[PDB]
Amino acid sequence: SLQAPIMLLSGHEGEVYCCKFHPNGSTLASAGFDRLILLWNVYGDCDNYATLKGHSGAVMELHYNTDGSMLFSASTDKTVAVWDSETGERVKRLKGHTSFVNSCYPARRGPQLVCTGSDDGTVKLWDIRKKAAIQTFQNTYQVLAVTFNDTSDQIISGGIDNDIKVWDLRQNKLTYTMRGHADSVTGLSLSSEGSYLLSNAMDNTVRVWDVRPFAPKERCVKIFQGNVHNFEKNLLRCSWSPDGSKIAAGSADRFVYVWDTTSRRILYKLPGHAGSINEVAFHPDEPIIISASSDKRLYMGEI
Amino acid sequence: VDALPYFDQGVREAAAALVEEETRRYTDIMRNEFERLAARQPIELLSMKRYELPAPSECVNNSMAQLEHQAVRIENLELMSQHGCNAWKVYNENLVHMIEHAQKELQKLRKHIQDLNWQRKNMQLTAGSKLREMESNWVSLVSKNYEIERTI
Amino acid sequence: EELKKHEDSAIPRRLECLKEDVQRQQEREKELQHRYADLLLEK
Amino acid sequence: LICSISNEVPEHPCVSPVSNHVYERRLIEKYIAENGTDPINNQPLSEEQLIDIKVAHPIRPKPPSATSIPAILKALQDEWDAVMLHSFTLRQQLQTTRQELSHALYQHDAACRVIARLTKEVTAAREALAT
Amino acid sequence: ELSHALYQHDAACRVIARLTKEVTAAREALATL
Repeated sequence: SLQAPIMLLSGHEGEVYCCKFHPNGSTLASAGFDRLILLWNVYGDCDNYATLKGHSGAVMELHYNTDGSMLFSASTDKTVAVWDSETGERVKRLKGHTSFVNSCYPARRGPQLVCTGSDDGTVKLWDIRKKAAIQTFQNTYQVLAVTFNDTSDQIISGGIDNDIKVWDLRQNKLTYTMRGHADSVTGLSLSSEGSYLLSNAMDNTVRVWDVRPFAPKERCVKIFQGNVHNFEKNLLRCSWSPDGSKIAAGSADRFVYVWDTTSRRILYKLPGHAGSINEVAFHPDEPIIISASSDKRLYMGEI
Repeated sequence: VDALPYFDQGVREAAAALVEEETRRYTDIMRNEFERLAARQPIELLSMKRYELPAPSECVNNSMAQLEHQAVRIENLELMSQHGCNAWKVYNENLVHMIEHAQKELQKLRKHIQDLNWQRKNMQLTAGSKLREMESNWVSLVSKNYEIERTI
Repeated sequence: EELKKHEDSAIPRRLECLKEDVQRQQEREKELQHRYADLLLEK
Repeated sequence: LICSISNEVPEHPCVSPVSNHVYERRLIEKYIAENGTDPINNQPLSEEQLIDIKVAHPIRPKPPSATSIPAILKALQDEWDAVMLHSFTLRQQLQTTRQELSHALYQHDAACRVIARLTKEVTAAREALAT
Repeated sequence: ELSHALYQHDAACRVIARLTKEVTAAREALATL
């Protein structure tokens, strides 16, 4: 455990859309509407050391690699930024989209790949060494959330067409459609094993989908209720615990939602945010939670 | 060795027979001599059955012994009533102080053991869940390994 | 006192066995998928 | 309130300083001369190590039918009967306990071998279903 | 020693009752498969 439980963090200036724990679990990156990326400590006194500029838009999605070396930022000026975890330089800026980049995700354990989705209907693949798009998938509609499998062979994509679509990289065809959400899917998260994938959607139902070679063909595994979406139409993100045992989801009624993955029971409904919440995230070693909301502030819950 | 009592809510006579079948497979002086002989033989040594009966018309001595005995009793009896009266209830109070001390220890022992039992109970429910987690995962592989082979 | 100690023994070892028993089951699950995944490569 | 040797209600209780336990002086004095150690804890203890505890002459009233005659004949007879038949019966209780313990252990072992034999049996039967 | 044994005996006896029923479940499962 670190310091005293709470550790409220301020310094941000507008809405905070995203936040990620470092793969060792010793520092933190937060981002939002501020057109700024902040790198803060998780231990000691949790004080700022690095501020990262280099955007002309809202920094929508934030991620890491599995090493804690490369920092990937998806911004709302049709570009993606690639940085180093230390020393703070613009290493690789990649511009291919004709509209707003809603989400990005790095393919882990493979060769370096990033997949992004944008409002023009495009889902694009990106090799960091090539300065060019690798494959481009016109769905037809706006795409909000995009992630890989562990095998770096599929694109799992959520849009506003109420249907999670899985693209195969080798066939370049629409492999899977997952029906079961009644409104637009705003956030996807693939588990640490690759077995399960967590989804938020605007119909206020949090869904768990098993991504396996062998399927029951009706993949409606687990259903969570209580999550609130409203008129603000925010992009709501979900996250897995390191052991896959706990599930966090952002909500628009200012309550931090954490479910138990086996009993489908609300473990934690932590208050303390004036504004609607954007992303709740688990520390990779210890049960510590960074929660990021539109009230410009961050919270460190210690379980 | 391990058998969870609190957790296992779902055979003792059966298991006793199987444990039974594995078991079918596998300073005092003279005082002690007369005391052990008296208990073994089941015979108490005879006392002076003389004073009570006697007979009117050697008896000059027996008479004088009676007189003295009576005097002793009467002096002793008189002290005892008054002595007895003074103590007739002073010793009864001591017995109540002696009794209550035992039942305080009955409680002190009762409290420790209960705590221990509670601890054990709590401890079980922990693992019985973990065993339930293991069995669910066991059954998942069992059918998963099949459904992989069926398709191949 | 001793009974409690016995129960303690009883706990530590039951789980660790099932834990390792679970780890092996996960491996068979972890491979059987890959052969199914390689059905799409031949297509 | 009682003695921790005979099961008496002591007339001159004395406490040992190595293990806080009250004994009647005669019975603890006898144990130290037999073998100089505390009977309960088996710790080194001597006669000078003991500490007498005031009892202010423990209440024992003399019965209404108290004379030299019953005190010589009937009362003293009952006391050496009650000492004799108790310790003989107490010597009978020791051996029984010992035997019981022995047989308990014996029976217990046989069950351990069944469990060990069935622990190899069950998990391999479950493993075969997995295979 | 008598008390600790008899308790631990019937405790160890319940290990068998559990073990026997699981062993039994492995048989019909594999047999029917």
